[PDB]
Amino acid sequence: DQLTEEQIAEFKEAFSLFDKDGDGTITTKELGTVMRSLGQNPTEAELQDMINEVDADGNGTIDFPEFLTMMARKMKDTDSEEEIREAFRVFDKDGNGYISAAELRHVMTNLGEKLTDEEVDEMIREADIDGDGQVNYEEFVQMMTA
Amino acid sequence: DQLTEEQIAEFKEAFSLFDKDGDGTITTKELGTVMRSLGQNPTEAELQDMINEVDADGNGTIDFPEFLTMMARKMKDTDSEEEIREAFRVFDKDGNGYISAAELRHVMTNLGEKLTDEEVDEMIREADIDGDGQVNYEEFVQMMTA
Amino acid sequence: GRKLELTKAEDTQLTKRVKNAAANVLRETWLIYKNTKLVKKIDHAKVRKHQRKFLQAIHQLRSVKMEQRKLNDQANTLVDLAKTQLE
Amino acid sequence: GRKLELTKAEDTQLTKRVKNAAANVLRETWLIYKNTKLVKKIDHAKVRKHQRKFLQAIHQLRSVKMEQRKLNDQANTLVDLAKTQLE
Ligand SMILES: CCn1c(=O)[nH]c2ccccc21
Ligand SMILES: CCn1c(=O)[nH]c2ccccc21
Ligand SMILES: [Ca+2]
Ligand SMILES: [Ca+2]
Ligand SMILES: [Ca+2]
Ligand SMILES: [Ca+2]
Repeated sequence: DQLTEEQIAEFKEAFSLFDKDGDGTITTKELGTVMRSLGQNPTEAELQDMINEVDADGNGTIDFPEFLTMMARKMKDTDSEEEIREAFRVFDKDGNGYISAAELRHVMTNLGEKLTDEEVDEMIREADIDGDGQVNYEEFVQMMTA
Repeated sequence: DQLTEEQIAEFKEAFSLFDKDGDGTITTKELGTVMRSLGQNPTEAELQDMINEVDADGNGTIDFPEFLTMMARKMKDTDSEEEIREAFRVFDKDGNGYISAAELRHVMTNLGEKLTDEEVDEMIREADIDGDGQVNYEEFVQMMTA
Repeated sequence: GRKLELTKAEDTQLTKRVKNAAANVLRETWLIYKNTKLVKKIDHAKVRKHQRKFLQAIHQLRSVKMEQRKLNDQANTLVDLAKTQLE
Repeated sequence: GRKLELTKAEDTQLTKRVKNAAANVLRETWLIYKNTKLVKKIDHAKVRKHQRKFLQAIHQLRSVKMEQRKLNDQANTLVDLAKTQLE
């Protein structure tokens, strides 16, 4: 929980992601807007709880040192290999460890934000290690997180 | 997932816990009332999801065979030792594995539904194995779940 | 850079919910035990009543724990967003 | 009797949430990988953008998983209540 100088500056840029009206303070209302922009749906009480956790002086909003002081407690990261593998497993229809190149293109061009058929070409070129038209997604994810 | 005769009869009694107006059907509205009586607060969508899981014919409510058919899939139980230990740990102020007889009486006569000071006497008589005025709650819980 | 890594995981309203529910787990654990192991003559109406109260308390504590995990991941979402600026 | 034992643990709206979010985890995993390992010249604005989209997708899947666990325990509460009548 000790933060460098450069990280203090980058987190000032981060604060602007949250402080939508730039009035120097993050409110439950701004936090709701941000969380929903990230596809989550926190309740009023959850928003107040998130503020109350980093709200040192109890004035109902988060300022920059409450915001910074708080990042310091959570700088530790961890790899996402297993979570990413589980995302691929969603499309593993037969539960056999494989997704065909054809099914991958079909997923990536129809679901979520999507890739172009050409972006999919690049992804499959990397993913299909054996050139057998099949993606061993455990191996591909291990390659990307190495 | 195979149910006996006697268990089918006892689960008919169970159905009445849910079918508040005894009209033969459990609705989201009745399920809300029941869940709240148990100190939970499911949302509308959660109530509909709980119905939709056991709602074989898609008519929006649960009948007895949807209700029974469904119990069959979940008759397996498991011991609660660790969960019970964790409940005691809530009152282990110093995190030392012990709660004093005095602190136990204080908890049990003030928090939750409560015990009488006399019921607490019986509980402590069993809990304080060593007669040292201290409760090793891991040991006590192991004794009660043996 | 951080690449694909993310923040490593792991109130008063919830705090009150915890102490009341936990006390009730103790209450009903004790009363089930007494009524099933320390009596000459088991009274099943009594056991059923305390089994209902026991399960409600246990499931209240589970509910609090799940909400804590949800809150923790909501906060970790915000920390993750802030960390994108480290790139 | 069952004494202190309880039911052992472990939608379309949630199903859609899962497939869209999972596809986006794949999308952004790929695009972060490409932009950090398969380019001559890393564009950090690009990496930041896809890191934001990656974390949102990962946390959407966590949200679904948590809701599933919550729903499962709500159903297990009802099964536990019904099982009190077995006493
Ligand atoms: C510093 C990142 N963060 C939390 O951990 N909880 C928050 C609540 C409001 C704003 C940012 C938050
Ligand atoms: C048979 C117990 N039960 C569930 O498992 N889900 C339910 C939904 C409504 C009523 C009872 C339920
Ligand atoms: Ca503001
Ligand atoms: Ca504050
Ligand atoms: Ca009814
Ligand atoms: Ca039905």
